[PDB]
Amino acid sequence: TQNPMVTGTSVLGVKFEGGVVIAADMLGSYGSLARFRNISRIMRVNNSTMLGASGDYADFQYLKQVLGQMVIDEELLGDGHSYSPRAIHSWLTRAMYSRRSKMNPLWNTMVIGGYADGESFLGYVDMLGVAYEAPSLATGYGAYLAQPLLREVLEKQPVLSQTEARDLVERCMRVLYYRDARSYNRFQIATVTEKGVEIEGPLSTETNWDIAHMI
Amino acid sequence: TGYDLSASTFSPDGRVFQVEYAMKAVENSSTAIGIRCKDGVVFGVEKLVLSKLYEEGSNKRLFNVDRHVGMAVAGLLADARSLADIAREEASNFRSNFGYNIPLKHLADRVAMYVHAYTLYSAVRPFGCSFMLGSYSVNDGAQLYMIDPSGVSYGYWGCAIGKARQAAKTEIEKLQMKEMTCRDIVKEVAKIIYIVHDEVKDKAFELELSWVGELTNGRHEIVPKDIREEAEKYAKESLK
Amino acid sequence: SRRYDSRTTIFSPEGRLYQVEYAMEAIGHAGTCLGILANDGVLLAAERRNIHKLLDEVFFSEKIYKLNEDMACSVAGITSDANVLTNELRLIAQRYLLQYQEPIPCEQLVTALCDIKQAYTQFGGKRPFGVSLLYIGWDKHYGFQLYQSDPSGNYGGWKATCIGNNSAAAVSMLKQDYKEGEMTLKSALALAIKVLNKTMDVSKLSAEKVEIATLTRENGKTVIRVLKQKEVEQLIKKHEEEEAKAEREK
Amino acid sequence: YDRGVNTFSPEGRLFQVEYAIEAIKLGSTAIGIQTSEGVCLAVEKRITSPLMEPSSIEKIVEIDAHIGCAMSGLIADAKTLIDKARVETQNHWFTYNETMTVESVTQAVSNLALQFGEEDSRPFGVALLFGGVDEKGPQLFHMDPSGTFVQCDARAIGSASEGAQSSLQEVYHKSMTLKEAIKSSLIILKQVMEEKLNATNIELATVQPGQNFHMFTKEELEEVIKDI
Amino acid sequence: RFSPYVFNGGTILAIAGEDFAIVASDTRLSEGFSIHTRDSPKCYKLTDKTVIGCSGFHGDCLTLTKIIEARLKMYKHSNNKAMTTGAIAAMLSTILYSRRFFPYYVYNIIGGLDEEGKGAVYSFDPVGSYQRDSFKAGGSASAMLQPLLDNQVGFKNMQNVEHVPLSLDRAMRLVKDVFISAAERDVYTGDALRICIVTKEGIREETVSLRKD
Amino acid sequence: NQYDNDVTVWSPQGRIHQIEYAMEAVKQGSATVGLKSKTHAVLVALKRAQSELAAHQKKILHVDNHIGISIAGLTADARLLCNFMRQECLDSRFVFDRPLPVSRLVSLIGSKTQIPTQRYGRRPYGVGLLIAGYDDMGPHIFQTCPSANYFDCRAMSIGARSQSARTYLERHMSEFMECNLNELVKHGLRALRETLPAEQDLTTKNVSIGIVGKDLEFTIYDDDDVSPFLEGLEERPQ
Amino acid sequence: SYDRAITVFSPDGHLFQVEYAQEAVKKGSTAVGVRGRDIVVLGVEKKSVAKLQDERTVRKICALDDNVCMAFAGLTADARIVINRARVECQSHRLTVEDPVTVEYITRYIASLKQRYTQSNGRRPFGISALIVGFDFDGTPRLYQTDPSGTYHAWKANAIGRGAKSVREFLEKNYTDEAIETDDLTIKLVIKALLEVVQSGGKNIELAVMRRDQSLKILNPEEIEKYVAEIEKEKEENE
Amino acid sequence: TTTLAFKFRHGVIVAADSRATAGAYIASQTVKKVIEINPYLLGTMAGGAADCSFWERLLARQCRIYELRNKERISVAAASKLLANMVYQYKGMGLSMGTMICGWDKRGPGLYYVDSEGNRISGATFSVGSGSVYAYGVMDRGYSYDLEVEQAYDLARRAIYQATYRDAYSGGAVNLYHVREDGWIRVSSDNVADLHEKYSG
Amino acid sequence: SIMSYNGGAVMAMKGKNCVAIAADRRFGIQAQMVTTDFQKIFPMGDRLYIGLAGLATDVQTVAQRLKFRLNLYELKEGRQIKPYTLMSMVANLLYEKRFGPYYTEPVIAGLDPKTFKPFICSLDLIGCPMVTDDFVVSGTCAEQMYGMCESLWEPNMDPDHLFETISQAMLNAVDRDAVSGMGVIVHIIEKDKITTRTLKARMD
Repeated sequence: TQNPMVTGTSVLGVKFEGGVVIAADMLGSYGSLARFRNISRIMRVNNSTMLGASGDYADFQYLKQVLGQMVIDEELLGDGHSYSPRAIHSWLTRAMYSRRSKMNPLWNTMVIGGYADGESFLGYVDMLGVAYEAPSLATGYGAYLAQPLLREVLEKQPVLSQTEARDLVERCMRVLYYRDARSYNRFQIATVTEKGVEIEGPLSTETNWDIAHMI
Repeated sequence: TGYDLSASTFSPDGRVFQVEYAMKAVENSSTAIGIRCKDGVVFGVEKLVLSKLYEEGSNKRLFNVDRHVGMAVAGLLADARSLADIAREEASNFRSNFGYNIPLKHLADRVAMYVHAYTLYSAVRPFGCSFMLGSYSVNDGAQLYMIDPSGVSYGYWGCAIGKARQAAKTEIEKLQMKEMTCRDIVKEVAKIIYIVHDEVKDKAFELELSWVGELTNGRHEIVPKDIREEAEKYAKESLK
Repeated sequence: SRRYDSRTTIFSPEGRLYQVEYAMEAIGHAGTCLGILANDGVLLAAERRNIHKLLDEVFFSEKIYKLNEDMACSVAGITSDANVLTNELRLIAQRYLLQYQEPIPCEQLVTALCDIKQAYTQFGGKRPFGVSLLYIGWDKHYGFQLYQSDPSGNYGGWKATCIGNNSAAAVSMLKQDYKEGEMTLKSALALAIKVLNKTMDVSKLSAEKVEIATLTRENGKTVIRVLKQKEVEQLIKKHEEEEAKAEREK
Repeated sequence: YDRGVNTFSPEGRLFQVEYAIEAIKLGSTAIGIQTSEGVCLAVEKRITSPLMEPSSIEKIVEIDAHIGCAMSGLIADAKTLIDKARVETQNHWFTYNETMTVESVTQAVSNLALQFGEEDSRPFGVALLFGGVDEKGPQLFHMDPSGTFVQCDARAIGSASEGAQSSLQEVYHKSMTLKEAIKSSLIILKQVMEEKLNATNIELATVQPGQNFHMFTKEELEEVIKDI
Repeated sequence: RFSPYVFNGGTILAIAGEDFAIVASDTRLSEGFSIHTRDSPKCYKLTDKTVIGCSGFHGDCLTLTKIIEARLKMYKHSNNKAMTTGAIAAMLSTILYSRRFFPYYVYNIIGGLDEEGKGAVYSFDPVGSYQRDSFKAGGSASAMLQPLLDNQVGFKNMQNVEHVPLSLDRAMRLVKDVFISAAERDVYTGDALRICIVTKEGIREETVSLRKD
Repeated sequence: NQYDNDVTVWSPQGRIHQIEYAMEAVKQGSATVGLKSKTHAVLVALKRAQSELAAHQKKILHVDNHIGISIAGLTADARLLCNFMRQECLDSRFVFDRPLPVSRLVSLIGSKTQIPTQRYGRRPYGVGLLIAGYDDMGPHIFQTCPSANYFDCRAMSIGARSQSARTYLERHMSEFMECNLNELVKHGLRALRETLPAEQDLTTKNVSIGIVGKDLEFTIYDDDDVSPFLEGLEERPQ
Repeated sequence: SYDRAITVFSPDGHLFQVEYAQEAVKKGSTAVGVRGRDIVVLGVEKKSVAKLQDERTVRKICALDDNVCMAFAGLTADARIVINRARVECQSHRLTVEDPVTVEYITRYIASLKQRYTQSNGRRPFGISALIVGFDFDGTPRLYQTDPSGTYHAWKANAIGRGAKSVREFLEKNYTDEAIETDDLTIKLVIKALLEVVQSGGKNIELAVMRRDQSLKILNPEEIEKYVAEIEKEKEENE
Repeated sequence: TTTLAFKFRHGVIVAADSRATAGAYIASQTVKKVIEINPYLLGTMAGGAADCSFWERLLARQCRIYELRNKERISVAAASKLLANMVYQYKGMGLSMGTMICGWDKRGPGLYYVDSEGNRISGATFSVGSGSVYAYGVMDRGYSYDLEVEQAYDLARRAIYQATYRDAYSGGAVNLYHVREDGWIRVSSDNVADLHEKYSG
Repeated sequence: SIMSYNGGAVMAMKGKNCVAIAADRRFGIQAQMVTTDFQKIFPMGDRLYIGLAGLATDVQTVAQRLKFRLNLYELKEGRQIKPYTLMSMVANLLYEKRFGPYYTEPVIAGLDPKTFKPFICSLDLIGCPMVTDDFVVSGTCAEQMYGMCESLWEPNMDPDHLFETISQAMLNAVDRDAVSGMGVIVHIIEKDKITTRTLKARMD
C-alpha cells in the first residue's frame, strides 16, 4: 500500500487477572472527513484470541479474510489442536516482514490479545515487522496520550481485576476523545476470558465542558 | 486384447475399460450409506476392525470438507483423501472470490469435472474412489450427491456404496425419509447396516456415524457418544 | 506411450543405422540432376518428371532454386521436404550478409545446412530428411565450385556428379569422357545432352523433359541463366547430327 | 517386452539398479584397509598393451587434501561423481571455514546416485571407496550404485571382490600398524591379478593424521615389493 | 513515502576472557521519541557455548535470529555435531552478504568459547566483514564504551602500569560500571542490564537495573 | 501378465500390481517394533550387516526434538522422504514458532507419496516409516506403506518376519498403558527376540532404541548405552 | 522435448548402444599415429578417392589450434561437429587462463562431452574415435585416444579404424627406441604399417608431420612416392 | 587506508596499514588488510572491506578447484583474470574494490592490479588507498630493481609511515610480507608509535 | 537535440517521367567533421532508391535491416518490388520499435517498374507515410528546403530543368545550415538510364 485511503485510529489493550481487554472506536476516516461511522475494527478470532487494528481499513479486511480461512480449515481436521495467540502473532509478524521486503507493505498496526492456558497474551505487530509483548499497548496517538496513563497504574499496581481494567480503559478512551481530531464518541469493548470472546455494543463516553465558561 | 491398457482408447464396441476396471475396485471397500431426513442428512459407515493393534478412531473413512459439507468415501483410501484435499481447497476459492458458502450443486459440479479430467489421457489413471456429499443450508434445505469414478453425479434421497450395494439399498426404500426428522433416522441408519455383513466374513466391526442439519445448527460434526450408543442399544433387536 | 515409439535414432546391432539408409534408398528413385564444370561457368542439368499435358509451366524453374545472388541449387527427393530446406539456407546466406556485409562463400553455406540436416539423424526422435541436393556457385576465394549434399549430413566437392535413378551409370560415363580444365561451356553442354541421353529411358530427348541452368561470371553480375525451350532442341539435334556421323563412319 | 527404467520387480527390488550391481564385477579389483595409524588403499591397473603408457590411467584420485578415493567398474562416469565431490568440499570450506568430514562427503555423493528418470537417465555404474582422516581419526567408507553407503574396515571391490574378502577377514585385526597393512594388501593383490606384480601394474596411496593425502610413486613403492 | 528502515536503539558489549566470555546488553526497545517496552534483551543463546547480540532495526533482528537457528539444525542433521564458535561467524558472514543490494540494518557481536576453552569475540558490519577481537561494543552508545575499555582491558596510554590478566570477578564490575555512565549520556540506553556469561559449565544470566529516563 | 508393467494400469480384478510389489520391498528389510505407553513412545530396531568387519546399517533417524522415525526398505528413498520430513518441521517452526503436530505431519507424507502412484513412468516410494512423536495429546505411533495409506496404531511391527512379532504384541498390550520407561522397553525387546532364529538374539551391536518422553527430548541409544536397557532379560525358553 | 532414455543397462551388465557404436568405428578408414621426441608422425590410410574429383574438401586431419592436431575414424558426419565444438572451447580457454591449450586439457573436454552425451535423453552416442596429437609447452610430444564412451587414454603409438588390431599387433613388434632416431626414419615406421594394412600403394596414403614449432604439413604424393620407393628398396635388399 | 606493492630481484614486498574507520569514528586499529589467498598468492584490501573479503575468498575457492583438476597451480596472470571477470558482471551496481594480486609464477614474480571498474594492469610498483599518493613519492625515491632484502624492508616500512603521518584515514600498525620463490613469508608487524621513536633519532 | 547530433539533409523531387534525389556528404560529431564521403542514399533495385537522414548509427542500421528483408522478398517472389510496397515495408520496420525507436527519417523515390511513373514519399521516425506529388524533404535543415521548393517547383519538367531546380534547392538551403554541407551528390533516374552527379559546393 503506497497511500492509505480510508484509515482508522488508536486501538487500546491491557491485561488483567485472567484475560485481555481491547477497545477501539467505530470510525473510518478519509483524510479529515468522517465517512464511515458504523464500521467494526475488532475481529473475534476463534475462542482464545482477538484482533484489533489501525491504519488502512481496506488492508484490514484482507487480513480479516486470510486469518478467517486459516481457522476454518484447521478446525475441520479434528486434530484437537488450535492456534495459540502467540502462534497467530508469530504468523502475522512473518506476514508483515515478508511483504515490506517486496516494497509493498500492508498499512496497518495490529494488537493481538489472547487468553490461552491460564495466562494472558498481549502482542504488538507493526507495519515494518516490529513485534513485542507488553502488559499494555496503544497505537497511534494513544501511544502518546493513553499509554502514559496505562503505565502509571501498572507500575504502582502490577495486577488488576476485570472491573479495574474496564474502568481504566474508559478513562483512556475519554482522553482520546478530547485531544484527537480523528476520534469519535462511539466505541466497542472486546474482552477475552476463560469463558470466550465477548464484544460489547457501541458504547459512548461522557464529556465535561465546564472550562468553556472561563474566558 | 490390447484395447484396455490406456484410458485414451475405446473398445471395438465403444466403451472404456480402464474406468470399468476402477469401478470394480470400489466393491472391495466395505459399505458407506447415507440418507437425508426431512431436515438434514445422516451418514453412516461400518468400519472393519482388521486387527486388534489399530487404535479406535484410526483412518476415518468419513471426512469433513467445509463447515457444512460432509464426505463419506469408499475406495482406495489414498485417492479418497486426495480427492478430499481438492474439494476442501475448491470451497476455499469460492468463499475467497464470491464471499459466501458454496452450494452443493456447484461444489459437486466442480469436483466431478476434476474426476472426469483423468478419464481422458494416457498419462494419468482414473481414480479408484466413489464418495457421497451431503449438507444442509437454511435457504436450500438438505442436499445429497454421489460421485462415481467416471464423473457422474446425481441427487439422492438415500444411497449406498461398498461391497453390498443392492443388498443395502433394498432396505433403504423400506424407510420413509420424507417425514422423519434426523433423530429417529440415527437409529434406522445403524439398523440397516447391522443386517448386512454376516459374521463369517468379519469377526468384529466398528460403527461410525455422521450428522448435519439445523439440529446441528448447520455445522457438520460427528454424532455424540450417547446417541450412537442408543443405536448400538438398538443393534441386537434384529434377531427376532 | 513407450509402446508407440519407433526409435528413429538408435543404432542397429550390425553397427550401421537403418533410418538414413532407407532415405538414401529413396533418393535413388524420383529424379535426375547433374552438374559439370571445367572452366568459366558451371551448369545444372536436371530432368523433369511430371510431363503431363495439363500444367502451367511457371515459376521460372522446377528443380532449380536461386539461393544467393551468386549461387543456386538443384534438389532431389521428397519435394515437400525440399521446400523447407530451400527457404532455410536462403536466409542463412542473408544473416551472413547482415553480419559481415559480404556475400557468403559457397562452401560454408553447405556446411551450415548440413549441420542442421545432421542433427535430425542424431537426436530428437525425429524423421530425417530424404533430400540430397547439388550446389553451384562462385566466390572470390576459389572461383567456380560444385558441391553435393547427402541426407546423412556429409558433403563433398566434385567436378561432375549425378544423383539420378541411373546415377551409377552416369558417373561411370563421366569418368569415361572428361578433361581436367579444358571442357569449355559448350563442350560441357554437348556432354550434358550426351549423358542424359543415356540415363533417360524415355528416348528421343524431349526438350520439355529436361531443364538446364548455367552460372557464368560477368564482371559484377554472376549471371544465373535458365536457358529457354527455344535453344534446347537445337542443342538436342546437334547431338543427333554427330551420332549418325560417328556410327556410319565406324 | 521393453519396461521403463523405473520399474519394480515381482521380487520387489528394481531392474536397472540391480543390473548396475552386476556391472562393477567387470572392473579392476581394489583394496582399502582402515588402520588406526592411517588408511592404506591400493588398486591394480589392468594394463592391456605394451605400447600403452601406464601412468595415464588412474584409479586413486584425491578429493581434498585429506580425502582420497578409489574407483571400480566403469571409469568414464566415475569422473562425474569425483567432480561433484570436489566442488562440495569447497562449498563447505567457503561457507563454514573448516574441512568437511569423510562421512558427510559420502552422503553428499550418495544423494546424487539415484536421481535418474524421464523429467527435468540411468544409474551410475561405479563403486567407490572413500579413505580420509577427519577429526574422528581415519575413516573408510564404501558406496553403491544403489546409493547405500556404510563404514567398512577392510573392503575389497572389483572383479576379484568376493575372493579377496575371504582372504582379508582372516588377516585383519583391530590393532594393525600401517607398515604391515600395506604389506598385507599386496599379498592379496599378488594372488588375484593376472600378470606379475611390479612397480607399474599397481599403485597405492595412504592418508595419515600427521601429513596429508600422499600417493606413492614408482621409487618408494618397490621396496615394499622386493621385501614382500 | 514508506521508508523501509527505522532505528530502534540498543547497545551490546562483549569481552573475551581467558576461559570465559561475557555478553551484555540493555533491555529497552524504543523508536522515535517514545518507549515501546522496558524489557527486550539481546542475549540470544545459540548453543551452550555461543551467544549472539543483535542491535539495529528490530524487524531485521527478529528475522535474522530465526534464520540462523534454522541453519544450526540443518548443520547437525547433516554432520552429527554442533557448530563451533568460528564456524558460526564464518556462516553468518555469507548470510549478510547474500542480501548485498538490500542489506540488513543489523549490528552483530558473537561471543563464546573456542575448541581450546578460551574466549572469542567476533564483530560484524551490516554487510558481513569480520575479525576476531578481545572486546567490542556495538549499538547506539558504542562510541562511548570503546574508549573506556582501551584504557582498562587494552592497557593503552598508561605508563608503569602492570599487565594482569582479566579475572572473571574484575570483568563483571567493569561491565556494570561502564553501562552506568552510558545510561547517563545516551538516551537510548535502557533500564536493566542483561549479562550473559559463557564458561565451561554453561550460560549464566544476570539482570542489573539502571535508571529509567 | 500384461497388466503388470506400469503404475497407471488397473488390473481386471482392480488391484494395481506395482503398488503390491512395493509391499514386497518393505518385507525385505529387517524388523523393527514401535509401541507406546500413556506418556512415552518407544521404537526398537534391529540392524544388519554384510560381512563381520563391515559396520551395521542404522535405521533410527532424528527428524526433530519430538519426532523420530525408523525406516525399512531401500535406504535411498528413505533419505528422500527424510529430507522432506526435516524441511516440513522447521519451516512450521519458522512460521508459527511451534512444534508441528505429528498427526498433521503424516498427512503431508500421504499426499506426498500418492502423487507418483498415479502418474506415468513414476515409481512408488518403497519405504517402511514407523513414526513416533508428541502432539499436545501424548504419544503417537504411526505407520505408513508405499500405497500412501497411513495408519494410526498403538503397537506395530514391520520388516522381514514381522508376523511373529505382532502375535507377541496382541497378547501383552493390556499391560502397556501402565508401565514406566523400564519395562515398556523390554516389553518391546521381547518382541525382537521373537522374530529371530533360535541361536542369536541381542548382542549389543545390532539393536537400537529411541525414546521420546513427556519431559524427555527424542534420544537415540547406540551399542553402548543399549547395555543398561538390554540387561535384565531372561533366557529364551526351549 | 523428446525425453527418453536411449542407453540403458543389459541383463548382464553392458551398454548395447555403446558397444554398437564401437562397431561403427571399426569400419572407418585407418588412422595411424606414432610420436617421436621432437616430431610427431600421423597419417590416415585408405584415402579411397575417385581420383578425378576434388580432394581439398575430404581431409580428415585438421587443427584445433596452432599446437594441436587431430585425426579420427568412424562416421565423418558426427566427427566434424565435435571438432567445431572443440575449436570454440580451446578458443574460449584463451580468454580465460592465458596459455595455449595443453594437449591434456582438450582431450578432457572431448571425453567429458562424449560421456554426458551417453547419459542424456533421446541421444544416440557418438560413433567416432579420435587421436589427439600435440606438442605442448616445454616441448613434450605426446598423443591420446578417445573411445566412443569417453575414456581418454595416452599412448606411444596407436591405430584405429578398420584393420586396427592387424596394425596394432604389427606395431608392438616394430616399435623400438632406435626407430624414433631421425624424423624421416619414423615416417618409414608409419609407411610400413599402413602398407601392412588396407592397400595403401602410395596414392591412397596421406601423412602429415609436425616439427613441434610449425603447423601441420602434408607432403604431396612425391615424398610418399620417394619414401615407399626407399622403404621397399630396403626390404628388397634385406630379404 | 594505504597499501603498496613492488617487485624486485628477490621477489615481491607487500605492506599495508591496519586502520579501518567509519565516518570520523575509528572502528578498529587491528584490521588485517593483506589477506592470504593461498600459500603462494596474496591479495590486498582497499575500498569495500567486505567486498574485498568476499570476492577474494571466492577466488581462493576457485583456485583450489583448478589445482585438483589440472594437477598444477594456477599462474598469477590467470588468477587476476578470473577475479576481473567475476567483478565485471556487477558493474554499475556499486562495488568498491581496488585490490592487488601478488605471487610467484613460472615466469618469475607477478604483480597485478584489479579495480572494481574493470581495470587489469601489470606493472612494477603500485600503491592503493586514500593515502596512496603519499606513498608514491617516498617509494619512487628509494626504489631500485637491484635492492637488497634488508634495504627493501626498510624502504616499504618507512613508506607506510610517511603515508600514515599525512593521511587521517591511515594508521595502526605496519604489516609486511615477502613473496618469495616457494611462497610468501611474513616478515613483521610494527606499530607506528614504535617507528616514530625509531625514525626520529 | 538527437537529430542535430550529426546533421544531414535528403531531398526528393518529382519530374515529368523521371525523379531525382539529393543528399549532402558531411559526416561529423556536433561541430567536427570526420569525412566528406558518407553515403546516405542507398540503392534498392533498379530505378528505385532510398535516402536516410538522422542519427548516423540508425542510418547504417536501418539500411542493412531493410536489405536483409528485401532480398528475402525478391527471392521468395519472382519479381522486383513496387515503390508503394516498400513504403509499407519500411513503415512496418520502424513501428516495431514503437518504444525503442530508430532516430532516422527515410525518403523513398523511384519509378514504378511496369508503368514508368514516378513515386515519392517520406516517413517520420515511427512510420507515418506521406505521399506527395511535388517534393519531400527530411533532415535538420527542413525549413530552408521548403522555401526553395515552394518557390522553384514546376509541374511538368524535363530531366534537364529537373536537375537544375533540385541543384539550386540544395546548394542554397544547405549553405544556410551549419551542421550540413561539404558537398552534394545528386541521383536523377529515368526509364532508360541513371545519372550520378556531384556538385561544386562550399567546403566551408
